[PDB]
Amino acid sequence: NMSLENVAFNVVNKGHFDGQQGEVPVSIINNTVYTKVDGVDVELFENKTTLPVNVAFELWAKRNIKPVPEVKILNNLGVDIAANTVIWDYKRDAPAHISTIGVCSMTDIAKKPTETICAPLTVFFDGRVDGQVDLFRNARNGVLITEGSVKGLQPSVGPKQASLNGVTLIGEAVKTQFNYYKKVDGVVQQLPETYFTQSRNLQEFKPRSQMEIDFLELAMDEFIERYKLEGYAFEHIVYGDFSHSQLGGLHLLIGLAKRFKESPFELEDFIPMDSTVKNYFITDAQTGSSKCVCSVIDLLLDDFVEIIKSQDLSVVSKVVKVTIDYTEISFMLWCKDGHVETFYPKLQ
Amino acid sequence: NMSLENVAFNVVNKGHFDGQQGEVPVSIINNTVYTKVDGVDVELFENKTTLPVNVAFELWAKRNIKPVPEVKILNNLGVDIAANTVIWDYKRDAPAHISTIGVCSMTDIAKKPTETICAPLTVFFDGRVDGQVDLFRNARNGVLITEGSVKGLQPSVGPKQASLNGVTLIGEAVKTQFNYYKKVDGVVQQLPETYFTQSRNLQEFKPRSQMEIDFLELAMDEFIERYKLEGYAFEHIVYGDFSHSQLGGLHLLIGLAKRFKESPFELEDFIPMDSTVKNYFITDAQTGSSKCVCSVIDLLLDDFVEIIKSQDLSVVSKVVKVTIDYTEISFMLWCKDGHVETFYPKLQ
Amino acid sequence: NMSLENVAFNVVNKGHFDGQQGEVPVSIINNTVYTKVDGVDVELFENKTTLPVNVAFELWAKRNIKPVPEVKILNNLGVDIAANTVIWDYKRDAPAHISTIGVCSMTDIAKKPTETICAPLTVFFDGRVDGQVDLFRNARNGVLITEGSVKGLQPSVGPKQASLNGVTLIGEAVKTQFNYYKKVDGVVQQLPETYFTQSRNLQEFKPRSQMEIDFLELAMDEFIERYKLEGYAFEHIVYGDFSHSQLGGLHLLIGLAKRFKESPFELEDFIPMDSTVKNYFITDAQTGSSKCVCSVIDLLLDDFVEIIKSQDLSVVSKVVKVTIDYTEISFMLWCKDGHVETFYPKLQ
Amino acid sequence: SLENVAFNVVNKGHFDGQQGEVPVSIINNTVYTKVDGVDVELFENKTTLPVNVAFELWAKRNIKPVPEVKILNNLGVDIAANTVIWDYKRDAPAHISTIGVCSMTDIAKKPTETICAPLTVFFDGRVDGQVDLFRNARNGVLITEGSVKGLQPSVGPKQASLNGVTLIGEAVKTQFNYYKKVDGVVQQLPETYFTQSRNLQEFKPRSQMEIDFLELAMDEFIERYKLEGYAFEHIVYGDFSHSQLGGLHLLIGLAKRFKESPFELEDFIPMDSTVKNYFITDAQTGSSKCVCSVIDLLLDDFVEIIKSQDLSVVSKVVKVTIDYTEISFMLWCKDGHVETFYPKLQ
Amino acid sequence: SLENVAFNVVNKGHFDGQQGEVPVSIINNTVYTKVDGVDVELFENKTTLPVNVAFELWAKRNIKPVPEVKILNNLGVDIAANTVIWDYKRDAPAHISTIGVCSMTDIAKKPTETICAPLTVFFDGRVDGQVDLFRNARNGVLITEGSVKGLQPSVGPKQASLNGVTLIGEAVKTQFNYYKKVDGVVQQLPETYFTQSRNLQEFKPRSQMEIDFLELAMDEFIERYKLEGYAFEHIVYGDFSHSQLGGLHLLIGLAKRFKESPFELEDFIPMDSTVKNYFITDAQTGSSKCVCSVIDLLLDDFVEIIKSQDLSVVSKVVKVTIDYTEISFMLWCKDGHVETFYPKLQ
Repeated sequence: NMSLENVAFNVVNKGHFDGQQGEVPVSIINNTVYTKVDGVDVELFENKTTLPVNVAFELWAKRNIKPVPEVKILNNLGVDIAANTVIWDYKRDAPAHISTIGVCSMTDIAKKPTETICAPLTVFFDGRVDGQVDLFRNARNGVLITEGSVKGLQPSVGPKQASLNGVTLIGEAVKTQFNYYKKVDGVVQQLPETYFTQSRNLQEFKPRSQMEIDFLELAMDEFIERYKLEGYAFEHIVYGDFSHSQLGGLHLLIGLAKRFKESPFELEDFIPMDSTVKNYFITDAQTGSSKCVCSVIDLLLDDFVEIIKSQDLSVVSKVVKVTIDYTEISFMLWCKDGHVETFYPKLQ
Repeated sequence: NMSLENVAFNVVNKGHFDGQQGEVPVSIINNTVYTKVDGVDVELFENKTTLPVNVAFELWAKRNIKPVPEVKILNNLGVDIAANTVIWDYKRDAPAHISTIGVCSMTDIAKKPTETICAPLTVFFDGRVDGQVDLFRNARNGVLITEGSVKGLQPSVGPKQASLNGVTLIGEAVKTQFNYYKKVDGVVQQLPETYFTQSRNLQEFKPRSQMEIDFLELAMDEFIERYKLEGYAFEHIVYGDFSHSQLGGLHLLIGLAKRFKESPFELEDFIPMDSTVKNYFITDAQTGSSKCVCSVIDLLLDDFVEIIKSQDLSVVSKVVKVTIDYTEISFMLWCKDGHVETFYPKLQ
Repeated sequence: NMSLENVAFNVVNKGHFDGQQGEVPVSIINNTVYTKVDGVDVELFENKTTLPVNVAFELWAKRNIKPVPEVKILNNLGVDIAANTVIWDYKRDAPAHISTIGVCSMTDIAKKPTETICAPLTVFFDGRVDGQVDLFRNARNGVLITEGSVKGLQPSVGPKQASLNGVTLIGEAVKTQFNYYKKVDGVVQQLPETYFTQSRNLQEFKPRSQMEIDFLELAMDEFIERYKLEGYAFEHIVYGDFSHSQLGGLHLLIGLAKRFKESPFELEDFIPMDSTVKNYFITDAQTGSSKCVCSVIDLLLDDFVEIIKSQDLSVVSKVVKVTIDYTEISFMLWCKDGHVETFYPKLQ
Repeated sequence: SLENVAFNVVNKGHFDGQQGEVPVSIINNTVYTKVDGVDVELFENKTTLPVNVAFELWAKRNIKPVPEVKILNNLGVDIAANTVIWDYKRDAPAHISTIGVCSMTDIAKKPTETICAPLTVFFDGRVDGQVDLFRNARNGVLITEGSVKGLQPSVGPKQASLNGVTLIGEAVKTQFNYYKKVDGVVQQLPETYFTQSRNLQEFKPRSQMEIDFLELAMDEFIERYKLEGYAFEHIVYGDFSHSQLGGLHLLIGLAKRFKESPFELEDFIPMDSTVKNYFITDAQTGSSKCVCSVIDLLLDDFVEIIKSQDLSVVSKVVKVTIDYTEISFMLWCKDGHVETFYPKLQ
Repeated sequence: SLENVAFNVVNKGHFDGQQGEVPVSIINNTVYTKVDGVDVELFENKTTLPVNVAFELWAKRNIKPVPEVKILNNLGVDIAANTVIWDYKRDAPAHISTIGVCSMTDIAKKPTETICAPLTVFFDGRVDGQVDLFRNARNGVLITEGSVKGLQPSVGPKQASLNGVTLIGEAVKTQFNYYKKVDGVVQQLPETYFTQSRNLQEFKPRSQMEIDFLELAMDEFIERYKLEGYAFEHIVYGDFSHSQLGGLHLLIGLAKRFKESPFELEDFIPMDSTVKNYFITDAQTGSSKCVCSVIDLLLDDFVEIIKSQDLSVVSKVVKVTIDYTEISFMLWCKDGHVETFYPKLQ
């Protein structure tokens, strides 16, 4: 249904689909959509997805252009589909969900989230859309986000940052912190206490606490002495060991950011997707130290200190469970003689 | 005609087509041209155009490697085809024109611009090529560029910058400023007074006037006080307003360049092509302010001041026509109580 | 043989092929390999080679993840194939060799380098692999690298740098300097005296000698006066001449690096491959000077001075042979009145 | 694995669960394998699925007599239980998802999982345990060779599809009993006709009436079977005298014309359906028609259908249950005689 | 050049060494050229090679009667000397590399180069100088129309492939002498049978026995040629009475059944080979079989083969030299009579 030429018209004139009338000439060659501008063809969209080119073009045009939760948050909450919108996964350059509800005729399994097939699925609801809060109250399974209080529902304060057109940010002119609600089989769930990843990047890293400021500005020996971190293997775990062929430690993003400022290195994101834990194939250019799988997580340094200082160090090795981004993340804790040897996360 | 293997030989040995004899083995897989170098295949060209891979490879090899006018200039003058050359559009990674004249057997509609089919078309002529000035005198419709005076023809001084192998620059070892001539139906046209875009880029921005130097170095309140810009909404139009979810103003490239130095942001070039006005989907990373369609133009700040100060501000809204790059650009001027509210261009 | 799904399992869980048991769902669309992660497909590998997508995916997964000689070194030594490993050419994003030995059922011409078909081929042997040194002693034609002495074989000290996962580096936590051995028709060859290219890059250039430090920090006139280089055309050859439309000289990478720090320019690598000499289509953005084929080599400045000062300057033009990276590189030497006019390499 | 699937295809003609591996190359939408140094094509992907996925599904297709896709479609079948029904009309799987067949297309390992409740799962009573799975399924369709205790059966058509070959089994059984459940409730399947599923070239009659139609002429056939006033020639034999081709809606009529004068049929919707639409062009006269609905009913059944109609109305929609689905016919009458009577596109 | 190759195809039907150029467009895996402003398809790449490469090889294919690919395969031929043998069964070159043919696929310009020593190069004695190149080759295969001085010949089959057409030449010579060298030593080619290379539809008998098989009935044919106890009907004619199709392993038997009742054959390994395997489904009865090995031997030769067997063993593997390769047959016997006797997949 709808129109391919009408979708391209909206993209050309409005930057995205805005429900406007009009058509433009369109050519589809390989996995690329073109339109003719004064006799010559101009590329509008390159299909990087597993869907037909014309279908993925329509879903990307109809993506949500407002601050939406990051895909890793939606995945950890078990979101299967969105209600009358499309969450675009910029990490994968693809839709975050397979099917849609009242968006595209090819991908629509339904037009309204109240249809029968939507009941077993966990539908994502947006409180900023009028009526979707009540649609969440009638839905069997679903997740809801709001900017304020919901009557008769205890909220869960989500992370400070959100994704706007692929840009993860803490909004100042727009609000990016949401209240989270979840229902399973009609039962409003009580979401657990959780840490949140900071979703920062290695090059444009910015500290968000005084402890992180001291980590980047001060030397390691004096930073450990100031915050009293003797015996926790912070040198190994955070800053990493580059003295051997096998790179030791380096599992906190703030550690990678500090090293990258001083010495560049290569990171192969062999599982390119949005996930709470990221695995990388790292190769240090200065020393040559490397490691095939290096689990990295972007926790606030103050939060990581709280986690490492709240563990029992009497066992040589065990699995530690930490609730991060509403999901249970497994950490491997290695100790000897009462002090920490290493402490790294694992990917699912 | 000609030879695919001979074209690849010239590219390998001369960096482009130089009319040399010789052949090399060639493989064509998908939209990519390969050649064998000591037993293994090396990629020579990736077809990003709407033409067959072997044809686009030949046209790119036969591109003009001398300073040529930017495609937006040729488009605004209504150029349909070039005479015995290929203008490569690096913005689109494709030929600037559909057909050719005496270049490629597949794309040739003629071998000489004096053929019958060339008369209704606007053929681009290069005065630096011997004989093409006189070919322009006999052509019905055409555009001519020269480095010096043409006998019996009043010239139009074009922009200072030109495109050399995709690099827009003001030449110092080579000349990039041309004289422009246009004929329509055998009648030598008189080209109008026009401003010229500066064709600069956001990251490598360089000021070309003392006013632009003061804009980047001084604060906004003192820059407006120095050049006496009270009531023209220069804060809104040039520097932009990031206090709300909808990004306000920011339509001059020099404004984007100043902000990018201080705070990064995202620009989605959803119509990737060379045009006098560029539309972008912008998202500010620091504040979260955004706008789907933000028309941006790269005018010299002194020229923009002359335009904004030469308008009647008695009407709340009207369309203002400004001749830029030999084309009529429509601006929307918003005023209230005798002062400027906003003033932004529109794209065609 | 083996399993596509098992190869993808190793990549997901181990970052590369590690010989582990397990399978994951795999989709192959166009030239791209995908796997399903919680209902959605994630791209694992984009085939940029001339081989079938599933085959190239297996070879890239089974690439050698240890410091290996650069492909240009292996090519100059005439290496045709590797013994029970895959050397990945990151310059071409493709295998360095067409066939394999005991790696992939589709590309295997043999399982052991002692098979009959391996005798005429020059097989690369790794002394760090147990038993491959003796396999080199029994092989007819082959090349061997070791970290230490080989009994009854005089070694050739190779370059200081090696390629680790595509990163060329001088290892500090790992050893990157090897001893080289070559046999032709069962006869252990005596490798000649050779210079070695530094394999540095233009942006992250780092000086490796006091002379190179003085070149970057001091002005040209005083650098030539300090090291007494009058009459060798070092200004032309190294720093380049940008005063004319044809760019003069600039054939040493250290010269390009110094200019790029001060003024950016464009380099078109029209033969993207690993070779001792690299040809580029250069365009200077500041001046507009350009050249279609500009041979560039990355020699230590001290070594280049030794070469230019060890030539006879009585002839206007001649071909000079220099042994670099174990291969004979042809240089063109131009002189007049006893002084050097220019001196540039040529590509094969 | 991909190499194991290709092994079974080479050695067993299909996936047979045997262990083994062969080298595989995937280029374009085609699967190749090396036989003495050269590549041999094993499968050309004509589906909308990835090449390796569709290859695995085609290898795991059901090689036993299965109901024709038009039957499963008319019954609302959405998925199959631990098997793949291959749509040879489309060179593609008859269903999007699978149950315990392929890791890429599986929505579940077993049909009793909660994700399979709102879907109408197809069950094969010839496989052990599938009858009981049909009893525990919320929505489903079941075929059996014999009776199921307590269930009121519905006798299916005589023919079935075997490796894309529609046939009435003689060394095998092709007629099944049909059962359907909706929202956990067994539904009474309606009394229906069945299409004969014959083809143009190899058309063969299946009744003395169909033998008389082919051997005799219309004027004698209309008199012997008393078909005056029903426009049987226009509807079945067709009219080629004008620019627009008139009538011709029974496949037996197309077969009679084809042996005499050839014509072209463009199956512009290439799929298995009870009513097929074609763009027909007669090579001898030039008469044509863009949309010509054709159905392969036994001529005796069509005679029974047309004669039970009320010929006192100029036009009315006649709903006939064929292949378990309601087929709408357009009936035009005038002065007590039939003008035309044709089916409509489903 | 690419444009020169396309010139020869248009003007000469193949590459003929003529000079000239025509404009060429390469899209998908297809080669096009402009004829009066519009593109005409010249070649659709069905191979695993790049489109421009496979096009050049197909244009330079050998247009003379050449041995069938199954013959060259059974002799271990790896490459051809200054020619291209086109495998029409696969729509692809019969060999991966070339010698002095195409710059992209050439491993050498001349077969006497050192890289060609371990490979079995195919030599054509009809080309000047190739016989002497065979003498100097370490591994090779040679065909000639006459005798070569000093070499013990091996008479090849009567038929050959001409532009993909297998025929017994009448205006041309299709029977050659064969020679083989291994490690520089001439090898004695074994005494062998030859397949007839006939097809299903255009099947024609080549002996009075094959004429009697088609005209007469089995009971009379078995008596006239004294084939009692050899299960000749089960093996040749086949059994359609059960779910699994029984026997049917001689192509002449398939031809007899096909003219009576049609059946479907899925060539799931589409290549030229002495023994072909098919997934067969009979349209009338429904009897089928996933892997049915078929071979096109002269019926007189098969009678000679089956009668020389020892019928006192329940099961044993019988190796028969056919098309210069050892074909393994499965022989099942009981109580002195043959149960079945079928070839196996190569």
